[PDB]
Amino acid sequence: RELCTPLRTIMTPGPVEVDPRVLRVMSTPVVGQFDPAFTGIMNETMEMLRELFQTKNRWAYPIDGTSRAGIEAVLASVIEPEDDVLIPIYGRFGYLLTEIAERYGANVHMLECEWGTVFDPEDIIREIKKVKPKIVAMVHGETSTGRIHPLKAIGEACRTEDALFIVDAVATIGGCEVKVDEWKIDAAIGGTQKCLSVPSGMAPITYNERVADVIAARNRPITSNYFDLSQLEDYWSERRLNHHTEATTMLYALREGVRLVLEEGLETRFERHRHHEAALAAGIKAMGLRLFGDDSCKMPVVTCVEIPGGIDGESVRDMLLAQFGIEIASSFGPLAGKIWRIGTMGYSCRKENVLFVLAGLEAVLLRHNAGIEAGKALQAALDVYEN
Amino acid sequence: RELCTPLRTIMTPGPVEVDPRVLRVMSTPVVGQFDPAFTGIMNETMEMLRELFQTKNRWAYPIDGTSRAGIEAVLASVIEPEDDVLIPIYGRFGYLLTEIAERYGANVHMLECEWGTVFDPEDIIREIKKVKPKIVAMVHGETSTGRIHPLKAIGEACRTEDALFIVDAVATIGGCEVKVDEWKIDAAIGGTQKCLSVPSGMAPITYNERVADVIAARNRPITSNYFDLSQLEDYWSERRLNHHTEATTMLYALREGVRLVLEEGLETRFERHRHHEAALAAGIKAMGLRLFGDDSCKMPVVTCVEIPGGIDGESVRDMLLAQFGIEIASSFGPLAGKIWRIGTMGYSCRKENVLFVLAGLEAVLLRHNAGIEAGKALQAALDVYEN
Ligand SMILES: *Cc1c(COP(=O)(O)O)cnc(C)c1O
Ligand SMILES: *Cc1c(COP(=O)(O)O)cnc(C)c1O
Repeated sequence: RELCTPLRTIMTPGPVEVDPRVLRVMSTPVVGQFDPAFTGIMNETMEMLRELFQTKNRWAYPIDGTSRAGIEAVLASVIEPEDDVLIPIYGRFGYLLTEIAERYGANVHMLECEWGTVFDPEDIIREIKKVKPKIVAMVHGETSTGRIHPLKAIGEACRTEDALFIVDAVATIGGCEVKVDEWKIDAAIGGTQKCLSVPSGMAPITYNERVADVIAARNRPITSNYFDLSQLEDYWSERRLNHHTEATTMLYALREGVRLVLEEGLETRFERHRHHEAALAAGIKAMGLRLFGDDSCKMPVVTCVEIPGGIDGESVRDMLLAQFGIEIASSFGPLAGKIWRIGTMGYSCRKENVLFVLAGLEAVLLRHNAGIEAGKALQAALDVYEN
Repeated sequence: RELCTPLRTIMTPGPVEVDPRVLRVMSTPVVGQFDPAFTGIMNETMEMLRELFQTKNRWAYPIDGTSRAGIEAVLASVIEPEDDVLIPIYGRFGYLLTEIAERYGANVHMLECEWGTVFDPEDIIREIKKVKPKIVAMVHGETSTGRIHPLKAIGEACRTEDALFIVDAVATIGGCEVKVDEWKIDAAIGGTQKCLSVPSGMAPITYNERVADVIAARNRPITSNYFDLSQLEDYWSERRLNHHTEATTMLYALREGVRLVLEEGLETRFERHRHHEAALAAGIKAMGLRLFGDDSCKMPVVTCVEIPGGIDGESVRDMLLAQFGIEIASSFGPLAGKIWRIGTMGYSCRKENVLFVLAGLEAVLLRHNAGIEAGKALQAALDVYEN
């Protein structure tokens, strides 16, 4: 009755596999929040998060919940009843931002486009100019539709218009370029279990003086005590204000998981994600499958494969897991039954996984009488791995 | 540049040392939230939490957050602006409950007594009858003061007056008796890094149909999306609502930590916490030191030792740490400089740690001069272990 779990090959958009070097560190005996060993770990983790987010911000630190708690914590700390919040939505995660904003009493201005595509930044900028929102909140990369949004012009427009540009980089941080200072992002929130390959359940964040200034003004309480950044900043600085018992093991794992990213090198790691995305694409293509969505804003780290006429996609996903231990994602909501989503993130983004997922998917589709030519998919991925 | 950390002897009231069986399991490769392997771990964890809390409640499951995010999610889900909430406060964590409740728009009625004592339940029950609150929120064991509060008479009055009795059992669960059905507790929240000896960063909760019907009536939604128990209940049952990525590794750890408590036996485990408490106590006494606080309501898992006049309590704590790797807690706020708090919780509650903490504290107190005698401390703890 000790735990017994299968070894999966995980090719969803998250949570993804964790590097063995992060796994092994989690068996390390704990130290307390106020132990000098712990404060040294905290401090180094903040420095690594500044390089990771490509920022000089004084404020780069983790919060103890999932990705969404991190997003909630930022938005809660900068929204007051009736502030205008502009939110451009092109996928499922844009609606989470609106749910959060509205819950904290914001007047929410939304824009929407066709799932599968992205906005012209110009349409967002014009709306910024028109409404003069306090906050523009946006998803960098929507795993629901597989698109990644250009953010630089939008950031520069928030800064000229004196808006705070708040970004959910949960699915992109550690996998796709995210440049907080260059794109004039005012606060960014990441997550651990996607491209960083750290166990789910912590949310690294960063924000600049413009965001901190607004937080310091809070005059009326931030509604969530646990998500109060004015007390979280006292935690993550010399005061060591006893706000909550930071998560010991999870901090050890984040520390290691970010060290590994920086060892790889950011640009090298980005280019490495694109390389495996290319091998996957060529296999899927040779297999006779089509990709969903606008190919010019394709998120590098998620691939959206169209489910063919007359095949049950749930049945394919379930056989893949039950027979091969291979996990990919369906869609629930507007794209339900239209696509599978194959993630290539973090430790899961490697040659052995890309090859196993194509072999797996080919075998399961031939079993469901998909019209494929057997053997083409793997040859096309191996061609990219050799070349 | 890999993590390197000292091995501490942790004798604070949290976070404490983790059983090695829980540690080794955190190196297991992750599976996803929607993988049957993970739903199987979910379901067994919920059964075990029913036993841990001594309840039949359908609702017993962790939320991803420190203990006080657990507390916040329960209070958020049950409080609408202007609800009356009675909070009897006898230590520091009583004020966190009032903070959270006020922030959610409650009209808070507080009672406050002297730190180091508890209420006569008849005074509380009289305020219940008078205020007729929707909710009574209370701490079971205040580690800040070392007092544990009787709960049964209070829960019985809450049930007859049709108030919800919501209990912070964070410091007591798995260490001291908690009987949620018997004491007519409507909602209880635990934490992991205390008597459970699970890495901090999750909060096991339980609640009954009285609590669940108020959550279902939510008309005005709960302000926190992440702490929305109404969505968290669809997460932790048949429909598998995608509310958040459960924290994979922290769930492994909770599962194993609760399994170990249940293998020990709740009553055996509570008696084992008493045994070590008694040995620590005879050691502290024979050392010529005094305990703070009302002996009739002493929390079994914390022991508050009076700092003798002319001894810098911080200097003593720092030296124990720096030389012996032994960690004890100071107090901040009203008890600052009056007491050290020595925790005997979970895996830290063991004869080796009890012996080492007395040996270390004896040598340090002698170094600070130190009107104590000898090997009296150890012989007296050894006498109790021998009997
Ligand atoms: C220590 C403690 C807490 C703290 O919980 P965190 O995991 O630090 O959020 C809350 N309530 C009580 C009684 C405590 O002793
Ligand atoms: C997965 C995801 C989130 C939130 O993730 P959780 O860790 O499950 O709370 C937010 N934004 C994007 C784009 C995501 O993919």
